[PDB]
Amino acid sequence: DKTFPIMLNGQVNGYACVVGGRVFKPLHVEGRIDNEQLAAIKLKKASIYDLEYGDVPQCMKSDTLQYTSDKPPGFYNWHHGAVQYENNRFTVPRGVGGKGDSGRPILDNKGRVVAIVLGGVNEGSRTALSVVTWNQKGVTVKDTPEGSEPW
Amino acid sequence: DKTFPIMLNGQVNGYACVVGGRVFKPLHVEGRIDNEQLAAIKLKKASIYDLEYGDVPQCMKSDTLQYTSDKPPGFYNWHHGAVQYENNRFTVPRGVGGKGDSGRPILDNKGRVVAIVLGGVNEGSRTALSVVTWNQKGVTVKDTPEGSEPW
Amino acid sequence: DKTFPIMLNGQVNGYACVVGGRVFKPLHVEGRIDNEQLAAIKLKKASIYDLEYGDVPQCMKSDTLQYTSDKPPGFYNWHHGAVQYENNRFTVPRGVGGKGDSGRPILDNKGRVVAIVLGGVNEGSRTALSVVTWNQKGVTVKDTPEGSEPW
Amino acid sequence: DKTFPIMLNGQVNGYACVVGGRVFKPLHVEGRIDNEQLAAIKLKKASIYDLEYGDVPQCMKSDTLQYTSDKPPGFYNWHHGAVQYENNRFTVPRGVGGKGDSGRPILDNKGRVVAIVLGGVNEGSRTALSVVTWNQKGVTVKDTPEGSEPW
Amino acid sequence: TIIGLCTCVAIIMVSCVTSVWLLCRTRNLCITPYKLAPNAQVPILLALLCC
Repeated sequence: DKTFPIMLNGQVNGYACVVGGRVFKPLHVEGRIDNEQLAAIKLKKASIYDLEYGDVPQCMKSDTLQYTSDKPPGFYNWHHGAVQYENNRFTVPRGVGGKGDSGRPILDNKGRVVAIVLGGVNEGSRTALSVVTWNQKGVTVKDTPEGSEPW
Repeated sequence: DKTFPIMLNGQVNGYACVVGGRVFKPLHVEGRIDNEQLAAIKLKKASIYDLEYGDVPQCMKSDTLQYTSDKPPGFYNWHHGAVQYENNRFTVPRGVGGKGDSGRPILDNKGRVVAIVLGGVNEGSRTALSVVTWNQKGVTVKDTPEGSEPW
Repeated sequence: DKTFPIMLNGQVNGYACVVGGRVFKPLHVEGRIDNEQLAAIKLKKASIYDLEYGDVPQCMKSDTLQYTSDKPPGFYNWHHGAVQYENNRFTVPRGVGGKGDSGRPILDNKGRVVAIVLGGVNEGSRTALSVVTWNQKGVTVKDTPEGSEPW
Repeated sequence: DKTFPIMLNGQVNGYACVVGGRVFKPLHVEGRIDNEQLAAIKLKKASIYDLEYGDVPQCMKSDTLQYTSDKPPGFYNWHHGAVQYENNRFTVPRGVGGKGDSGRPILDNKGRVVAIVLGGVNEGSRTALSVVTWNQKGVTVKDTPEGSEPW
Repeated sequence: TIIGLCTCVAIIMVSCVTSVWLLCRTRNLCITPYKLAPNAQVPILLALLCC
């Protein structure tokens, strides 16, 4: 697999992912990654993005997720199914997301990572997601809706 | 699972049980509990009953064993088979139970735990069990027949 | 199991063999032994033989490979295929050996350990192996061709 | 019969055998031989080999087992079945024999006694036996694997 | 006077520590039988004498 759940007391409270040769885990998710090879690397803080990162082991650098900055309007998928990307917001039907789904990447129709979900806001019809994505210039940006809650 | 083995050097050195939201394991048994959720619990010592106790995580409380003190004479069930209760003593056929079986629970026909097996007496044809149970007032008591040895 | 692989970063980088009731592992192969009990025993160093050794656990004393000092001209086998012994030298077909095969014993037609492989040299026609074997006097003797690469 | 049980309180503590014209029994075996003709014999304490011995009465001279020092590697018979001897070691499968079996003789393919069992060591799937044997020159010696428990 | 006062303070400390240790151990031994039995009467008098 490519996504590695993060476990604190034997329970999953988040998910780590490997993108472009880097291991990304949410900063607010405390615990150890359910692995031995990826868990032995020291991780750097990225508090401006609520993320942590580290270098993938040499034997693991090839088995990593690809990402893209091109996010045309339409439907995207993730672990829990389809995700709608419109009006510059990632959103899922009410109740689809919830606490624990922190660090789960969102994938496009080509299997490329487009965003890392950190939280969300429940709107009238769909729940908006707080994610770390890349703008049209490929620069890492934290796109969060108003009143988002960490998951 | 209601019974969790305790491993010292990779071998099972006893079993830990969760009853009514509390976990018990033999005080004389060294090693870690083979459960991430239970291994993280800091237990208090109760030298009167040769056991350690503590509370369990919220996820386990919903499925803990039910305490009962109604112990009429007759046959009771336990991991290795049936248990005979006579003269206010728990006994089993010779060869049933030994080193490493300490901490196993004894239950009635209703699924309620009546005693915790910590040791026993090796007789010619039968064995007497050294167990922790409750009296007619529901107060914890330790029954150690003469010559009982911890398992 | 009598031959156990050695892992450093999660991948196998060699083998530790239980021969004669004793552990034989190369010194240049760093990492823990696959078996937890073989990794828990303190081992001694024999730099003149490029191998590390120690007494096996009680249960492993009988479940061990027997060894023989008699290696007449003929064919032998290992996990990479057949091994040919000629001119007192262990030669394998071109390309058969390689990195990670160190520590694997060469077995005779009776399943007895004849030599432990440590490295080899590609001669352009066949590959000569660096092995640890026993001479006509039954004394441990290292035999390595000049320029052999530790595997 | 050439083997006689030794009983202290009615339970079998060991066995005695007549080999070469002498009655043999271990020092650690307590009790009396069922045959009064042998029990009345004053036995010499050969603490060097943990054996008591005496002269066979003329009335019992016919009940004597032949012995030999020619013990090549192979399988030997005794009261519990076959016995495997290799590398100057006597071995039986685990669970074959135990306390009370000391003093039993081991016979070759010709019915000649080659060893007397004193105890053994459980080595995984096999149990090694402590035996009194004659070396290649026919001299009585005691073979004791480390940690052997007298039977 | 210095020796007397120091001896008195040492005696007071040792005695108070021993008294509190014995009383706390008494509470632990008295209450432990009921902690391992959540469904117990736990008479009110128990909370007054052992606590």
